[PDB]
Order: sequence, then C-alpha cells, then structure tokens
Amino acid sequence: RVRSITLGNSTITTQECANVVVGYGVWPSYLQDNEATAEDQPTQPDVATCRFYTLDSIQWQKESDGWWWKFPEALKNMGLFGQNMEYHYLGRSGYTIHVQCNASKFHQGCLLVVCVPEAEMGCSDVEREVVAASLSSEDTAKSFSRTESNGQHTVQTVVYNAGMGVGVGNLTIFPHQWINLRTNNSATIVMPYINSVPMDNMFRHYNFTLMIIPFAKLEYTEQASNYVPITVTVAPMCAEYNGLRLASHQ
Amino acid sequence: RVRSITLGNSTITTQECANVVVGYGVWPSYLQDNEATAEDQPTQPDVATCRFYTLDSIQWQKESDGWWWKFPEALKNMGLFGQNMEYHYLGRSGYTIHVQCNASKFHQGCLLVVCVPEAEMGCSDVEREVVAASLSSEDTAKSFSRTESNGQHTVQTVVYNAGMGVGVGNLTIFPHQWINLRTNNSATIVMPYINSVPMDNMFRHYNFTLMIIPFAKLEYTEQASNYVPITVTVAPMCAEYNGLRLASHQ
Amino acid sequence: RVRSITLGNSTITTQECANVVVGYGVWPSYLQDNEATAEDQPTQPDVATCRFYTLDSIQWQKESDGWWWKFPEALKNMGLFGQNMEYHYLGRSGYTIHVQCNASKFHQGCLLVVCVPEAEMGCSDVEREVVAASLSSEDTAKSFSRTESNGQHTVQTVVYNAGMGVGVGNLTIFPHQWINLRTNNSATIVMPYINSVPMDNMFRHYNFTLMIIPFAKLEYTEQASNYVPITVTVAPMCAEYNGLRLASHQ
Amino acid sequence: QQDEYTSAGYVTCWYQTGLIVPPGAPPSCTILCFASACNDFSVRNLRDTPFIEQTQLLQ
Amino acid sequence: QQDEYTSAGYVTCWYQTGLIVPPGAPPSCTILCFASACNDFSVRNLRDTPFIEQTQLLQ
Repeated sequence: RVRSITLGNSTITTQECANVVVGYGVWPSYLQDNEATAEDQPTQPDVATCRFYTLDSIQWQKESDGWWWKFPEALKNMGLFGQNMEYHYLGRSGYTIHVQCNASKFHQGCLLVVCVPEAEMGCSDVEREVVAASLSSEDTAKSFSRTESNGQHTVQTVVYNAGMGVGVGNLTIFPHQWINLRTNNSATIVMPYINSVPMDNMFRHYNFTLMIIPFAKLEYTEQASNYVPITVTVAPMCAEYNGLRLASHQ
Repeated sequence: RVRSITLGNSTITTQECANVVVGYGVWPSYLQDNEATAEDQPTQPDVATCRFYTLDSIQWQKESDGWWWKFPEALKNMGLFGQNMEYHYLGRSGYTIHVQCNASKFHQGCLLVVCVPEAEMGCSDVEREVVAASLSSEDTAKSFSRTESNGQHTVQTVVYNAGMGVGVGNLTIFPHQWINLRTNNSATIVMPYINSVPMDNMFRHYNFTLMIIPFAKLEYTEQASNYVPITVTVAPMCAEYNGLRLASHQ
Repeated sequence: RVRSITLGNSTITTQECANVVVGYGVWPSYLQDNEATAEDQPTQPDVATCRFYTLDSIQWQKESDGWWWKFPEALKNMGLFGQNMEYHYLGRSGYTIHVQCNASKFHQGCLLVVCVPEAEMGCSDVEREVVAASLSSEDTAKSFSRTESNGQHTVQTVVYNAGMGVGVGNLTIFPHQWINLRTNNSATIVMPYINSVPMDNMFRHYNFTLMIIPFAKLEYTEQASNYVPITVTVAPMCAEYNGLRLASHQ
Repeated sequence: QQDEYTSAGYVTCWYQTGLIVPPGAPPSCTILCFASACNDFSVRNLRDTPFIEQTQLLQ
Repeated sequence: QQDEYTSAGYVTCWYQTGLIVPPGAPPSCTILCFASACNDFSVRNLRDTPFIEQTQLLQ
C-alpha cells in the first residue's frame, strides 16, 4: 500500500495506491506504420529517457493564486531529455505528470490540476503581442495573479480567466484531477501526444500547459507551518525522434 | 462504507456502517387480524409518510445538561405526518430515531440517547400539576437543568433525576445507545409501537420520550469551535390509522 | 484487533496486533536431559509464576536521556517470582518484556529498546570499582545522563557510550525494537535464557539489561501534555529452579 | 430563454448542527458546487447564443 | 584505507516541498539513517584495525 516505483536505474518515488487519469482515454504509445509522413525511422531512446524528473517544490501559501508550466519546455535542462531536445529535429512524447502535496490533517484547501492542450495565451496589453520570456520559464513555475496585470509584452495573468479568456471553472473540460486536502493527497495525469502533425519540433511548439489553481484557499491556525509544498514529477512516455544533427543552440 | 439512504422521493441522508438498536427486540410491523378491536380497516398511508424528518440541530455546549422530545408530538408540524395526526382519530406507528454528532478528533464527551416508553414526568412544585405547555414544545427540545427548577406548573427539570424521580444512570434499562466522541459518532434506535391498546389517539397520549443526556461533559481547547451540533432524524415506520374526519384543531 | 491477553488468574493486558522480536531466534523452553549438570530435578513452578508484572511508569520528558533496568533484579519484590529468588539456589528463566507508550498524534519522538546480555558497566572514576547500589535499583529505572558523571563509586552514565564504552548506535546488534511515535506505539521482545552455565544463582548475576534510549527527542507544542508515559511489562517464561532452602536474606 | 417564475424548483441548504472543530483546526470552511447533465438530456431548435453581442466583422 | 577522491559516489538530499504541519504539531523534525551490508558483500586480506593505537601491554 506504500508501493515504490522505480523507473530507470536512477529514480525512486514512494506513493500509495490512488486514482489516475488517463488522457483523453488513450495510453501513450509508439508510432505505427500508417501514421507518419517522415522519410526515416524513429530510433526511440527508450533505454535512457524514461525516468522521473522531480522539479523544484512550490510553496502553496495562503495568498497564492496559481501556477503554470508549459511543456515540453519544462524539461529543457532536465538531463538527457533536454539533450534530445537539442540534438534532434522532430519529437513526440507522452508524459505522466504526478502531483502531490504534503499537508497535515489540520490544513485545508483544494487544488485543480489541469493539462490544457494548446493553451495559447493572450497578452496583458491589447493591440500587442507576448514574448517567449513571459510565456514560461525553463524549469520554474509562472504565477497567476489575483489582480490585473498591466505590462506591455506580458501575459494577462489574472486568475479567473486562466490566461485564455475563459471561465476558470470550465477548465474541468480538459484532463484534470482535484487535490482536496481533506481526502485526497496526490494527483496523477497521463497525457498522450496531441498534435495535428505526427511529429513537431519541440522548441517552437508548446504541446500542453499544466495548470495548478487553488479554488478553496489554504487555511491553517497559528501552530501550523504556513505553506504546503506541492511537488510535481514528470516522467516522459514513449519518446521518439528524427533528424540527428548538432545542437542549435548550442 | 459511506452508503446513502433514500426514503421516499424527497429524502437523502448520508451515513457510514455502524450499529443499530432494535427496540425491545422486535421490528415495527403492521397490525394483523387477531390484534385489533376497531370496527374498520386501517388503510395505512405507506405511499406518502415514510421519509426522514430531520429536526433542527441543537448545540452541545460545555455547560449543557440534556434535552428531551416527547413523541409523537415531535412531528406535529412535520409535513404530511402532522396532517395525519389532524385528519384521523386513532394512530399507530414505530419510529427509527437516528442521532448523530459532528465533532472533531480534538473534542471529547459522551452522550446517552434513551427512548423511554411512558415517561410520565413530575412537577416542580409538589401538591400541584403540570401543564401541557411545559411537557414538550412541538418541534424544539426541552432542556434539563443542573440546579433545581422552582416554578408553579413546570417540570422538575433537574438532570440527575431525569424528570421521573429515578437515578439517571439507570435509564440504561430502556432502549439506548452511547455516543462516545472518541470512538462513536452516531446512534440509531428503532422503536416499535408500545401501548396497552392497539391504537391510541395521538394528541393526548405521549408514546415515548427521546432523552439525550451528556454524562461526560464536552471539553475542547481554545482553537476549537465551542459546540458540537447534534442532529436528530426521525423516520416513521408502518404508520396506520382509523377514523377519517376533519381536523380538530384546525 | 484489540485482543486481550490473560496470563494466570490475576492479569489482563490489552494490546493490538503488532510485531514481536524473538530473542536470538529461539523461543524460551524447558531444560532437557542432555543440558544440565545438577544432581536433582528442576520442579518448575509453572502453576504460579507466569503472569504480567507491570512496573511503574516512567515519564519521557523533553530533556530525558535514557533508562536501564538490570534483570532478574528488576523483579526482586514483584510477588511470587521474588519469593522464588529468595527460597532457591539456582534459577533459569526467559522473559517477554513488553514496552508501550501512550502518546497522541501531535507528539513526536523515537525510542530504542535493547536487551543487552551481560551488560557489564564501567565506573565513573577510573582506577576504581562500582558498587551494587549504583548498578540498579530493585524496581525503578536508572537514568542515563547527557553530561559526564563524576562520582567515586558510580557508573559512567553518559548516554552516547551506553555505560559500556561503545557507540550507542551499535546497540542495534542485540535484540531490539524501535518505538517511533509516528507509526509504532509498542515494542515486545522475547528474551531466552543466555548464560555459559545451565543454571545460575540469581542474586549475584545480572542476566541482561533492558535499555530504553530516545534517539529523536520528544517534541510537542504548548497545548500538549509535556510527557509520554512508557509502561514496561515483564512476563517470565519457563522458569525452573533447584536447591530448596530458607531465604537469605531474609 | 423564457422565465416561468415559480415553475423551476429551488435547491436550498440549511445548517443542521454547525461546524465542530478541535483546537488547531480552522473554524470557517468552503463548499464548491459542480453541475452537469445526465444521460436523458436532449436539446432542440438551434439558434444564436445570447452572450455574443458583437455584430460587425473583426477589423 | 585508500582515498580515491571522486571515485566513491555521493548521497545527498534536497528539500522538495518543505514540511507542512497543522496547528498543534511541532514544525521541526528529525531523520535517522541506518547503514548495513547486503548479501553480495565480501572482505579479504585481514590486518589490524586503525582505531586501536595502544601498543604496550596493559600494566
């Protein structure tokens, strides 16, 4: 009931037996023959890239609004998977995002953990455009805001419109999980590869966005540690590439 | 293990799997042929009266002494069962009193939940008699007292004599349950119809009394909510009547 | 799951279902024919000595260091087993030390419960020797110390050298159990009879020592009771003697 | 799009006991509601949404 | 007894989230480590322990 998961000869994650969300209903898989357009063979690096990339922990405070990571840029420096994003041209990968919190029984709160395919985001200034430096950092989260952002080339990071101009309660349409600290502790979503082409270049394109939004805010009394660490762990699935060359950049 | 109970097309109560007390050992049932004296047929209203009548919640504070409801006057205004007490002459019904509390694990206390058949009560002044307005309210509880009551036509509401002139620890003789907040949370007693006649007029006669007495008083520290809500839910069983007429009164 | 243990027609101890440590791998047993050297028969008092001798409770405070009892002197006044230590000459017995604590879920700490065979102890003054009054009391514990003891005929009661001149983390070599208040609550060790002779006189010889050392110290907040009671319960096993005579002393 | 008053139904919620917490737990709390359809659901007579008021083309 | 630097391996530990406690629990805590061998363990070429420096007999 405290079963350990070992993925590759480097990683150990301890986890109890809970519920998973599998994509839009499909497991990630390898490309078959009547699915691709490229003129070569994939040569998937199964022997080295399937492991757990535990990112840094964020602190769910009382006054926090939400965080998002864009993928696959979220593993740009994470080990050999970041090297394959350099020394290739096309790529195709599913992921198994596992999100878990360490709260006591005297904490309360609720999170919504969404995976949004093609989460294109609007800018904080109309009649203007975003830059790539405001969409995502390479490994750290990007914070939503309670109030209105007002920059020139930034993102409209207000929390109830989710950066996309929609209702934040309707993000339940995409693959999601609720971390309710009363009963739930963890959340694990298995995203497949969703695109309109069989393989895309994973520098320009953002395949999906992992959003973690607190709907019921965190409350605690005065004895308690005044944050709950949220730890995200991403494991790539069935990664395969094409176009061996040098790194650009660098 | 969190099984829901639906009784009629109006009621939902959520409850875990716990212990019940069944009467004096019998389940409530319908009247057979060699049990009645009336000159007609019962015509039981099974299709409309079997549902859950959740009364208002009382607040178990630190300095509370006990509460009692007299039955069947406790459902005098509760819906269609109160209408059948108006537009009939005789009646006969069992009940399934379900009592439950919402306390934390940092609260402590103990309740005794008794169903006392024919709990005739003495007056606070000797050489005097009670009134009907001091025996019971129609839907709200009547409080026991720590000290001595001293009115003219009231009830001797001292707590250790239980209003009947007995020892309060000996009320365990009647159908009962202990709500001990350390281990137990709920209590459910299934009372049959007990009388010396097969059917009585349910305006003058009080069939039984449901008493809830705290034996170990409620303690809590300063963080805690300074009460525990006790919610009583009464569901009538196998109700059958005789003597269709107008309402008196009114 | 709350199974009761009755041993003799005097004793009741309540305990849940947990883990035991059985000696060096053997259960205590009675002496066979090719194991003894004495010229007589044992005549074991099975009918009267097998019961639970629950000693007084010690208070695990925040600043406590450790406690030890020497055996079989720890049951010198405890009932009929103390009488058999008087009115006999040789003795041979195994024990079932059961150690348990009563902490809340808001306490934290860790104990190591060792049974050390032949725990000979050094003195607090070099070029000097211990007395018997400083090795053990008859029924109460002897405390380890954080700092250096400095007496003339006392024991070197510093805690990290365990009174024997060794590393305190290496006492895990002997039969042991960890009481970790997060997960564990109790500890039960079944010691056999270990000696180089089949039977020894149980006044001069100390067969083993039961040490209870806190490795992670006790922490609690300000609401909490500022100690955890540790209750030790010793039950002798397969006790057999030789040499019926008078008591000396007395 | 029509408003038949007193012809739809009301879903209310009432306190029964309160909210009992031990020392250390926060006294106030939060409920969230989630609405959906069922298997017997159907629609008819498609039209334009009342929400979008813009009429002229974008630029 | 030899020190091949950067030829042994390192076991480090990093904070991921922190340590979240309710009101009433102590905020700071304690870890204990336990090391042993495995079933494939072996030794060779017995000698004297470096720890004991005394040489002359006792008294």
